[PDB]
Amino acid sequence: SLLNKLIRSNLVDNTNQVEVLQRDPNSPLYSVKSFEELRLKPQLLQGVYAMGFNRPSKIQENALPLMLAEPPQNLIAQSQSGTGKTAAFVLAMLSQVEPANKYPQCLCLSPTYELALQTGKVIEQMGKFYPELKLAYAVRGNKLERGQKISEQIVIGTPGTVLDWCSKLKFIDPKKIKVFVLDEADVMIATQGHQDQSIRIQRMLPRNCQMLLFSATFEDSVWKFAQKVVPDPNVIKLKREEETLDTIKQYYVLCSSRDEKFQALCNLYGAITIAQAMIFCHTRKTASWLAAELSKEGHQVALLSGEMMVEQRAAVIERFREGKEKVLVTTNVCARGIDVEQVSVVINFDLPVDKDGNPDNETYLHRIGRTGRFGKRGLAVNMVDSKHSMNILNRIQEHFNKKIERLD
RNA sequence: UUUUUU
Ligand SMILES: Nc1ncnc2c1ncn2[C@@H]1O[C@H](COP(=O)(O)OP(=O)(O)NP(=O)(O)O)[C@@H](O)[C@H]1O
Ligand SMILES: [Mg+2]
Repeated sequence: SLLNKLIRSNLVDNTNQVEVLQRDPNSPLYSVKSFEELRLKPQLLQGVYAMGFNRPSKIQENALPLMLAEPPQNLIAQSQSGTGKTAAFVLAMLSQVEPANKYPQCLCLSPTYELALQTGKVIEQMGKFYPELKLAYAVRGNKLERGQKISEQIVIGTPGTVLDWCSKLKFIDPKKIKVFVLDEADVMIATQGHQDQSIRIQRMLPRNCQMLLFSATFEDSVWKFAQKVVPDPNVIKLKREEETLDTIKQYYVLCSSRDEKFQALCNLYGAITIAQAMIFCHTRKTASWLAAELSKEGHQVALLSGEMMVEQRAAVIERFREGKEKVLVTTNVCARGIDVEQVSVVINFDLPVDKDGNPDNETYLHRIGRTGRFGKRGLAVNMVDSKHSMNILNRIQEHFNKKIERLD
């Protein structure tokens, strides 16, 4: 019985909430034209409606004409958290595949295991009205009898495994790729992200390959780099005022230590478990420590980090997906792209700093973006442990120019 | 520091 128990206020939100948003010009879900006015193929329109999609979001309306335009043109595009970019590029991929040809024509790169899995599902479900459309997972969990070529028309994978499939394993002839999609593009091409493997895969593609880059964020230099690595691109860039959702409200709690952050969250756990929530940490060790501390305080809790094996990672993410786990202590491995409808609270138990210790503005926006997705109303609570930490948050605040409330 | 290949 407290203010943050007003998660329950969002537990059962309004009758035509999303529809009203898709009629507001100031909404990034805004729709001035129907799906049939985008002139998608019939099987791809059936796939769309089959998912319960009613109206295209801003990014979908604007990107698909640019991506389906003939002859093909590359695209570097930005749209906010939970605005439907996956459906945007999946429709792009499916729209250029010729199912008769039993080899990889369309390749998609995600930064992490779980995002590949998640996106793979959307691809299968979106193209389901092509009986012969098949999807191959170039992900860590997977191993095929060596010496073969995969006969699936669409590959989704993570940078390393795809690189091996396209090189020493010879599973995919990369020269036959028509559409190349980099999801969460900005981290896929940034030096501290997957630049090396990403570019080394790109180099293996044919000259006539359409290239599509999507993300909610494009750091200043990354935007300039993407322009030089992607030939002749159409560009969708946001103004920075547009980058934060009105639908995700941002808080912070002031503390003096890690023990004090543990106690706060302890007191708030009853509220967090009403629906579902995510807690981010700066490192794997703190993730694991937090998990053991919550668990020893008697709270059921889920852990997910990169040191876990894929079997365990796949296990947890599915359990969380089904609401069998209600809280997931995690690292930046889940900062991006993950889409779980019920996650109504995101907690930065550690504030997102970069390698050097600088405020990670991009990661912050992706992290808080795991709540309040496609029109749902969400909540992001920041745990501040020091004065230095308070500064990090204040610099983020005026990066985005979006003030963050204090919580008692 | 977080990810990312057999
Ligand atoms: N036109 C639509 N109508 C209703 N729901 C949609 C529509 N388009 C997409 N969605 C759903 O809303 C969610 C959109 O998030 P998704 O597209 O997965 O991530 P994203 O928009 O790329 N943002 P990010 O968090 O930066 O990856 C998904 O669960 C989609 O199934
Ligand atoms: Mg996405």
